[PDB]
Amino acid sequence: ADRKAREAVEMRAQVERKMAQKEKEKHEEKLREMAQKARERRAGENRDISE
Amino acid sequence: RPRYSGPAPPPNRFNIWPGYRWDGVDRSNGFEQKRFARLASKKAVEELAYKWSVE
Amino acid sequence: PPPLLVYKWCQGINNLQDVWETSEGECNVMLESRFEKMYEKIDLTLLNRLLRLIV
Amino acid sequence: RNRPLSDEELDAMFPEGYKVLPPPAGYVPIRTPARKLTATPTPLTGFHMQTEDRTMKSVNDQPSGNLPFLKPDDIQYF
Amino acid sequence: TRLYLKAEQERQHNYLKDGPYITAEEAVAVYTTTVHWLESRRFSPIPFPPLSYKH
Amino acid sequence: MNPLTKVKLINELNEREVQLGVADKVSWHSEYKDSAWIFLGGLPYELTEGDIICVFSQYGEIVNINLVRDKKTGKSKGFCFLCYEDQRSTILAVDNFNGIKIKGRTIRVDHVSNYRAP
Amino acid sequence: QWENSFVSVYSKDNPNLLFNMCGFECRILPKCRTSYEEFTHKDGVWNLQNEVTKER
Amino acid sequence: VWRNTEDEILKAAVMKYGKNQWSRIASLLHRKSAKQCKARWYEWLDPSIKKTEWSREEEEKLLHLAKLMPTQWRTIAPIIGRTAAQCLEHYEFLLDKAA
Amino acid sequence: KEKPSFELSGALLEDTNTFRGVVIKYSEPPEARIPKKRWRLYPFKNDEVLPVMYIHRQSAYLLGRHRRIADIPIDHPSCSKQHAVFQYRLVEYTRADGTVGRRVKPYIIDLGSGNGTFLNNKRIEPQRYYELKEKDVLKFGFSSREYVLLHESS
Amino acid sequence: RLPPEVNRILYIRNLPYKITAEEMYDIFGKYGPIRQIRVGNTPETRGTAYVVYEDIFDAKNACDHLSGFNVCNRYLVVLYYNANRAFQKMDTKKKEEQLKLLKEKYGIN
Repeated sequence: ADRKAREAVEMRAQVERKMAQKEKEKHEEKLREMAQKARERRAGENRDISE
Repeated sequence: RPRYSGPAPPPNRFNIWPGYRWDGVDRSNGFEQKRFARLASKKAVEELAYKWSVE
Repeated sequence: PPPLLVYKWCQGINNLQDVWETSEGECNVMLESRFEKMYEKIDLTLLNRLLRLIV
Repeated sequence: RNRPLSDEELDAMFPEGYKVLPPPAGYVPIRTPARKLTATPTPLTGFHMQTEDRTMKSVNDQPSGNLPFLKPDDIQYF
Repeated sequence: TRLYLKAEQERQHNYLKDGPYITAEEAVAVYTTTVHWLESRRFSPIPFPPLSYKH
Repeated sequence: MNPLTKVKLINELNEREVQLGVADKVSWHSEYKDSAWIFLGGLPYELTEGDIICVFSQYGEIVNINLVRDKKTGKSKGFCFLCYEDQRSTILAVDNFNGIKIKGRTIRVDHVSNYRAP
Repeated sequence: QWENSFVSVYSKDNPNLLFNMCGFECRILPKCRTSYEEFTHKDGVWNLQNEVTKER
Repeated sequence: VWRNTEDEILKAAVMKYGKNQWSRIASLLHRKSAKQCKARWYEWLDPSIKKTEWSREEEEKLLHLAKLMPTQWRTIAPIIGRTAAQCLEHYEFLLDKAA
Repeated sequence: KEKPSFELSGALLEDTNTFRGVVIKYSEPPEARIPKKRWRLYPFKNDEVLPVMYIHRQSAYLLGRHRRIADIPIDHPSCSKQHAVFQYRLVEYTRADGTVGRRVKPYIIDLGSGNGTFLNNKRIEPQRYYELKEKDVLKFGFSSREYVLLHESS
Repeated sequence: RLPPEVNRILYIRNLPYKITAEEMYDIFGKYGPIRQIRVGNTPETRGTAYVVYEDIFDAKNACDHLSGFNVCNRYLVVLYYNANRAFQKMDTKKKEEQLKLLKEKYGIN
């Protein structure tokens, strides 16, 4: 039972790592799209100041 | 009477206000806080040793 | 402390949903017991595996 | 005292029986980036069973015999 | 006490002569179910206490 | 003996007083209920009265200050006298500032009995 | 074992819901059911004030 | 630890006094405690401690058991007739020559 | 000769705000703080994007041309040595229910830098704090590089 | 703010035999610039390492942080070095000539 459990836990660990990595990657490319979109919209007072 | 207004004057025995133009940073040998801490701890051990006296 | 635990438990029972309603024929049941022998029956080797899961 | 040193300075610091290494010329170039922009970097578990091994049991921290306990700071001497 | 210790010596030797009473199916069920829970709690297993330990 | 030993002296004196736990009315300070002037020594040759007063105001207001510089070249001789408003403030200053390191130079602070007005 | 457990039931036929925790033996009595008067008493009596509504 | 002199005094004291009054016995030697005397006697001294090397069959049994009942040496050691110390170190030795 | 003044002298100032032999002009005010929301700086140079910097980790960040003491050396010779200070400040606000709250807020401040800091391409007042909001753009002096500020959900 | 025994010289025990200097330069690399690294060779020194940072500050950071690191199923021993003795002369010749270079170089005296 220990052998079987060790291996099942590994397999689940790998599937989880992979899914989380993929999601992180899509989030990163999305945030890059947002970054360059916003920088360009700027290329084309809801503000806070002090003394 | 321009009086100190900045953040926080550390305590003293006499609790006197720092001067008009106190440059406003603590430069002190710390002997103040040493004496304060020892002052409290003396009372602490007084109590602790009494509790033994009655035992 | 245990008595605060008792208070916590009471008012926990109280804040349930509709706990005191008995209209539609509900019934609450509080049961409480011991495990009647846990120490004397812990089995050494199997306990060893269950600890290897932790430390 | 913070002044950097020479290689002769180092060979006067260190005892014998130690081989000098730059591992790569790329790691030595990573070493060039080491001080470079260290603060800026990309940020930095779960459950996982263990596997039996002996290296921890193997490591020893006290001399063997009728030997007195050897403190943690007398190490670089003894 | 003497009566108790006699009962015990008995009950240990009986366990040895009559094998673990928790058969094997029950052992495997318990074990596996614990593992399911822990892993579903992402519980990092505690590690043997390093020597130059902070605390 | 060179003056840093004379800082060691006053600090040892204070700690010994606390060590015997002696009461304040018989504390060695008590012999100067009659002076608001305190001597500063070992000041770096750069500090001017602005900085001195700024820093030492930390325990009160200053009535007067006299920083002995050499008149012919005007330059600071590195020691001064300070008249606080109220003796208690000088007691605090003698306790706390005796031994502080300003620009590397460990300054020594003390009471003054018979301050001479120059 | 049934000899040491102790099972108490709250139903239309039982107003009092009993139980027995760490050292105390307690009886819970709702104001909805046959608590005709809400009352004061020796401080042997706690009031389980409902949380969301703050009522007795 | 124990020195051969204390050891011999132990042998004689036991054979005289019987296994049951360890207080008198430990009173005899200085820097020795009754608990220690009892432990040492049952562990090493008593004649029933069989002092030889392990047969192949004995090591088969040992290994097999320590696989069957992890880390329970005071449970095993009666089953192969040696002390917990013998079983323990000797299993360590087999394990090290294997790896 | 010189008459005794009552004016100041950098002595205390120098020792207290000195580092590495390069005295810094700015001090962290008491509301220095570190944020929960993890802020990221997206650098660009004429539409070429540069790797992001993760600046949620310190309360103060020095930007300038002096690589020694600056957090961020912005290598445009039109950048003065000690130029600008990014700073997290715990600034109070009102929660919509009226109860008073404070959030760690990112504020940039210039030390009278030579050629001007550009906030969304406006030159800002020196020795004064300016809040930075999501997506906002920055440019220092006349550098060919520009930056956009974001955080994790931004 | 430094306890004055801290140094850019660190001494490391419990080293896996035949680790890559690459691996190791990385390990100590997250902490600061490495002025140099040496590993023991003889069986006595084989497995111990003297690692020299170029800065006292990265030095203290590392020694305080990676202390007790788990590498290859073992915890790593770190220590500050007591460079309290010497093993060679200081080479008067080279010292003298480089200093002559300095003196004529900046026309000091």
